[PDB]
Amino acid sequence: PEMVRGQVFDVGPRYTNLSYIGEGAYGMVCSAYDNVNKVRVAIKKISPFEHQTYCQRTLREIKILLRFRHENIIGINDIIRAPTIEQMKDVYIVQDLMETDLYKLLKTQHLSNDHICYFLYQILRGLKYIHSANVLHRDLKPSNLLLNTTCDLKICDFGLARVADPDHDHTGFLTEYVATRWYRAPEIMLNSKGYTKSIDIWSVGCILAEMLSNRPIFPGKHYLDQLNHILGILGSPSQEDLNCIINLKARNYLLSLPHKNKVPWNRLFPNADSKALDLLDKMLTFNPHKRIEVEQALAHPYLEQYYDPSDEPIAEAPFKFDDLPKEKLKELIFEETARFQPGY
Ligand SMILES: Fc1ccc(-c2n[nH]cc2-c2ccnc(NC3CCCCC3)c2)cc1
Repeated sequence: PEMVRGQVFDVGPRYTNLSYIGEGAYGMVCSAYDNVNKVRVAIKKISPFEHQTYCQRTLREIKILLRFRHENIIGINDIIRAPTIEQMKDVYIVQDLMETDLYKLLKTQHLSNDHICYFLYQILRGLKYIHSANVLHRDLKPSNLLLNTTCDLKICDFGLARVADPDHDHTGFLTEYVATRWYRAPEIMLNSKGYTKSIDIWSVGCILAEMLSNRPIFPGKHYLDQLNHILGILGSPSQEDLNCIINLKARNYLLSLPHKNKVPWNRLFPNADSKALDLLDKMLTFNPHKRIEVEQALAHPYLEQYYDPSDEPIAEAPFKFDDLPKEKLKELIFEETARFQPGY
């Protein structure tokens, strides 16, 4: 068994000549040579069986990625694990090797209007498929968008993904959230559990603003600082948008704030394409009921060069699935990864 940075990485005999890439969500990532397909691949090592929540995120992600099949969503090529549940301690996930992610790219590269337009198109095309399967990603951000050498973009990390549940979205003021703060919709800090499609559209709008200036638009440092960042640009919500917030604590918090006027998008982004700013405005709409949907965003004049609904596929059926013990979860992980074992 090959060793990498002091730890075991046994993916052989199919995968050889390992190179350390870094650390993933819950393990080590290496590039390797796939001796069957004769290409270099990405291999993530995961060890989640001692913790129930790590078991839940692993199972969730494996189930979703194995059912999804889309050019703008990372696929699983192979899964390596022991032949028995008793011998299984680690799981190796094999994926296409990508050149970079949008986070790394935005830290050192200025993006042309053509690249921003193409990247946005691919994000929304991938998001249309996810949403068609009644799934919410819930953690869209530049580090969850992978890019190959020809700028093909793939959405990754479905660890926090859920089946859409708009009837059970309501919650109290200051309800704790798990997703990355800078890309959280304003309703999450007010009265939403993030169970509706509109929360992903907000994250995509944040990503678009970031592609325009190479800086997060709302880099809140904490829960309510995040809201102050949003309202400092969008301005105070209207009476109509407040009336949609029934929870007294959330509504009265917004009422207690001094009036803030809107900062025009063309002043924040003077070099941006005017059509890109019109779409940005519609994605970064405070009211989630008025926020643009994924299919309307795809049909926006900014993406006219790419828009083709016949070439923007949807899922063949909606997706359907944590209060389950880790022993049952290890067993479910073992069963989900069975198709990749030799005798299949
Ligand atoms: F910096 C990292 C480290 C790990 C990942 C990662 N976590 N889980 C899967 C991958 C992954 C998948 C496909 N290709 C890559 N390769 C490159 C992406 C970042 C730049 C060099 C490696 C990583 C991404 C960025």
